[PDB]
Amino acid sequence: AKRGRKKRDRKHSKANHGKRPNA
Amino acid sequence: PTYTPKAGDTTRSWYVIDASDVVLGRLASAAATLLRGKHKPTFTPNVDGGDFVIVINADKIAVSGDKLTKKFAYRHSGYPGGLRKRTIGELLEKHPTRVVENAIIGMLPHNKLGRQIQKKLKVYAGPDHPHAAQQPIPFEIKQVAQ
Amino acid sequence: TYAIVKTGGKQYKVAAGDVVKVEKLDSEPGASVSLPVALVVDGANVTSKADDLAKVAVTAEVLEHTKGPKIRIHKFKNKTGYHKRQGHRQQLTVLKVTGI
Amino acid sequence: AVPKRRMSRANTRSRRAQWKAEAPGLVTVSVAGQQRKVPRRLLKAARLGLVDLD
Amino acid sequence: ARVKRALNAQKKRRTVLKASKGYRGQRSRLYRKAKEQQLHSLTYAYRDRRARKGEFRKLWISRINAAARANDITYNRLIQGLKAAGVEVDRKNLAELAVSDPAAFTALVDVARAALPEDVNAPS
RNA sequence: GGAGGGGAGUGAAAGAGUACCUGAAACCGUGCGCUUACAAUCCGUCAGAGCCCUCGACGUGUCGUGGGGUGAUGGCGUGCCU
RNA sequence: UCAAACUCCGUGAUAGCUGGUUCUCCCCGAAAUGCAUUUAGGUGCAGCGUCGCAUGUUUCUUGCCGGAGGUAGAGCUACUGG
RNA sequence: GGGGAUAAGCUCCGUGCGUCGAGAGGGAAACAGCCCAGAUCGCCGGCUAAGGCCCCUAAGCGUGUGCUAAGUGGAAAAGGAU
RNA sequence: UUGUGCGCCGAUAAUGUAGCGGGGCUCAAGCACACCGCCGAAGCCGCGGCAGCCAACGUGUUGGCUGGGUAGGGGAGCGUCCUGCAUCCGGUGAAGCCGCCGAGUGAUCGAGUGGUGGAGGGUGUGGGAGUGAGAAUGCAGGCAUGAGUAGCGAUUAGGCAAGU
Repeated sequence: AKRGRKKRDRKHSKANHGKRPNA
Repeated sequence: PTYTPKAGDTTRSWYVIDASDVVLGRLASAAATLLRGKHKPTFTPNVDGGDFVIVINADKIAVSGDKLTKKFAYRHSGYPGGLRKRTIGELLEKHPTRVVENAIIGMLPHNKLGRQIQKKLKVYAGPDHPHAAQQPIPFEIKQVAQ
Repeated sequence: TYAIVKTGGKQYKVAAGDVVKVEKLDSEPGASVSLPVALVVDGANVTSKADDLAKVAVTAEVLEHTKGPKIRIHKFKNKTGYHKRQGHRQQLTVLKVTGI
Repeated sequence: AVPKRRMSRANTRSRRAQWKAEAPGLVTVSVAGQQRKVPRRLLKAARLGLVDLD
Repeated sequence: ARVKRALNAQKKRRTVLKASKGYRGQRSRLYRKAKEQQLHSLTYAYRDRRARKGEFRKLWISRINAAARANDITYNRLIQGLKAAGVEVDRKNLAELAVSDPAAFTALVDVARAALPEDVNAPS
């Protein structure tokens, strides 16, 4: 829950440009 | 090659700052700059060569927002349920020096050199200090245009 | 009293007698060589403009050609089987500033 | 139980240096005109002629 | 025909264990443990050879900037000014000046002050 | 007490003594120099203070196109193989 | 030690299985897809690699001309169904 | 795009699309596949990308005009509200 | 009443703040739009050394392009032993071992010198290999950590004087 969401929301940073691996 | 300060090289100075309604962050950044030594051209990170700092009227520090009473300093003994917290107002009315200290200590390296720097930080809740026989230089926090 | 020489795609602060190591120039041990300049200082004032700086040039004497320190390389990556050994000494040419 | 690692040189020699010995605190005795050194525990028994002095 | 292997191994053992006099423990006595650390060591040396450039340059910049700010100019505008003025001195040597002779550095500061644009935040 | 050893000897050599050609490493210790008891360390590497040894040009001690041992402190850094 | 002892021999049994396989540099450099398979964790051929010879730009890229498509979309008194 | 609940760091196909595999270095707080960029060796040389310039962390408590009062920034729905 | 830009509540889990990376920040160090500079990588450039493919020329010079790399293919080499052949050193001290000073792009090298030690070795060209070990819950011998720790083998029980 928390852990997956924080992963999938850290991806919306600026140095990643909206995407990360394994979400 | 490049210059590296030897032993008989350092020249010290005792600066003194007013905390008369200065902003805590400005004050603390300035003190960190001075202590670490980013204002002299002899700077080297392996050496401590900054300047002693004396803070006064530290009970006059005034912050923004609701940080006086919505902000919570924390600690932890290490025991279970030994997390205990305090506001900033309670902590001023208990002992004001600690607020400004910890604020600055978080603006320094937390290494051996940082511990050896904190020695060079003196803070006093009132306007006074016993360190007049060094004739402390008043520092006025300024911003350089460009 | 001093000056700042350009060479080797690099810069070096100098004055007469100050021995220096640089890249491999093309001359014999004992010969002389001139060089361009970026800055010059006569006491307190400065020469900082390109026309004066081209009009000034520093002269140096080649003491000896030389070899720098031995440099070991063992490139390596894990779970792979990739080692790669290699070595290096860089050729040098010691200069001695005669005058300016 | 059983250890898990090969406990180092530093730690090993360090603790090993606690297994030491102290010397008894010695004291003179005038054993029949001449002198010998003996603990204080046995002083009277030496002066009375029981301690085997070699 | 039978070839004992002693010499042909002793050679590299001697090499490595000569090159690990200063290491601390089984990294200083034993071939199978010092070999590994030699891998890591030479590698870290390589990496540091590539990066001490940035280290020193960082240092030089901190010195320059503090010197300038005590003469009341920022680093960025100093370098804008010297670029404009075509001055050639590099940062190693600006730092050396800052240490030894602050007067000359103040003169260069003044040159840049003179040669900067008037309205630095202009749209040009 | 004896084992064992120190002198005196033999011998070209006893760093050939019947545990004996040479006599490595692990390993076990004794001395000499540096360092280490407010500190979080895949144990190293890059910069480097300080001290000690050394070669050389000089001068009553002194920097150097030096070199070597230790190395406070800072940055970087997630063992080897399958 | 017994759902068929022990020893020698056949015998260095055999394993689509696990592990292991030692000095250096130089150049180029993948694949994890297809059909079959008592077959799916293996293998054969094709695929992608390199080496040598042969054929010399035939490959690739961009522009312009020529060609079939029934995808998105939209449409339905233009068919089948709601 | 299918299966699934139009869920899965799920599973199965496409793609002169990519990277990892076999690919280091910088940024992402740490982080094989994300963004930048494809490492012949050296230099105590310079300019840049992505990203970022209060201190820790090198670089701007930068300029100008407006919004924010929520520590929003620095997780979130249906819906509610001068 | 419409559409907008930031905002409020809804909001809510278990070792310890803990959904800015931290201090701290609205006297923005936060969001937006324009502007100015700068830092920043093993990228590009700059000075140098090596190398592969091609090309031009002259009796091997230069230049352009190139040089991450696992499975893997190809090419060129060091080292060890025994030997055919020719020569060199060796009880006026070889090897082997411990070294110091130095070298090579690397495997490695010292016909460069010291200590120990006591009889075989080196060189160039060819030949042939039991030809290079860090891992196989690998074999043989030796030695460590655990450790100067656990134990010292019953439920009968030893003692004092004298003795050599």
